Amino acid sequence: QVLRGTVTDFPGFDERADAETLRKAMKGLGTDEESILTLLTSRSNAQRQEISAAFKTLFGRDLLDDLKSELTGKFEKLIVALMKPSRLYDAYELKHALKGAGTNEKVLTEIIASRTPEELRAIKQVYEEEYGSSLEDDVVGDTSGYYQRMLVVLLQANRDPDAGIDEAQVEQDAQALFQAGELKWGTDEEKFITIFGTRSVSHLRKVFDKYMTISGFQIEETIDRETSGNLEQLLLAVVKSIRSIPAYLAETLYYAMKGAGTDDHTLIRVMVSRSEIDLFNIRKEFRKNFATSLYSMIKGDTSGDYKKALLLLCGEDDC
Ligand SMILES: [Ca+2]
Ligand SMILES: [Ca+2]
Ligand SMILES: [Ca+2]
Ligand SMILES: [Ca+2]
Ligand SMILES: [Ca+2]
Ligand SMILES: [Ca+2]
Ligand SMILES: [Ca+2]
Ligand SMILES: [Ca+2]
Repeated sequence: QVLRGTVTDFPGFDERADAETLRKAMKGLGTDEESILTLLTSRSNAQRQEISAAFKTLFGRDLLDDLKSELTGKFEKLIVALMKPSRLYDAYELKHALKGAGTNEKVLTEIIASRTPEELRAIKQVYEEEYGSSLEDDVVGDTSGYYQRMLVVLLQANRDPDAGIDEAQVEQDAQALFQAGELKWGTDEEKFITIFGTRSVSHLRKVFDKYMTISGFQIEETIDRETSGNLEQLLLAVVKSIRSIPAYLAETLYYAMKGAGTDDHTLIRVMVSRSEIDLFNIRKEFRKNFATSLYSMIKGDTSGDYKKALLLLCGEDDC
């Protein structure tokens, strides 16, 4: 009855002993990667920040700098991601994704569609503090169309609270969405954006069900997951997140590994960002929906200490 992650506070935690263990693992010409990944994946993010502070006090060195030169490749990328303070991680990923014409719309869509209003408010505040501009202004400057407008509405974090069901508004909203999809999501965009973006979660779940009976198909089937523009991808992310954030993020992990290549950036981002929120539930949806465990997919597709660390973050195999 609760959302659970795969990383919890290490019991008996001693930040000074852990700092000593990490320094021992790097001091000298060699490296003890196993010690580094076992400790860091078994301490919570808050504990990692206390280790980093004890490390600087004990040794007069910067733990993150040492990790960056001591480790390489995807393993370094994963460890560095785990060290970023949780409160800063989403804001950082958004800022990194906003790069003019090379902007990574997949990341904007993933984070903004799946974070709660409480999470989005924290993100916007943190983002201004770190980067000196508003998240909205950067998003508007680097996106276009009704995709831009939908992100802006979602960024407003003004979604109705879960309240008494109104079957009259359900039917009206479902009809409005059916008509909007019949026009390929290219007409009266402001009207369906208000529905997807500001109605309550429980309300929209009923709307989607009413859409089924009205239309004969599920609302997702109006959008081709592979051959759709940015707005359509966002609507799909919002619909899926309304149904289940763990299921949306599980599907995101699934497509990150399926096919040729591995989208390691997405693999790292989802595992780390969700490790203390809902990664256990993500695993459950992953196994239920894709007939195989997240553990087995990571194991088959990745290598070395990066794989070892990802498997420890995953926590367990599922079947
Ligand atoms: Ca090792
Ligand atoms: Ca893009
Ligand atoms: Ca894109
Ligand atoms: Ca909150
Ligand atoms: Ca149009
Ligand atoms: Ca793969
Ligand atoms: Ca290796
Ligand atoms: Ca089993």
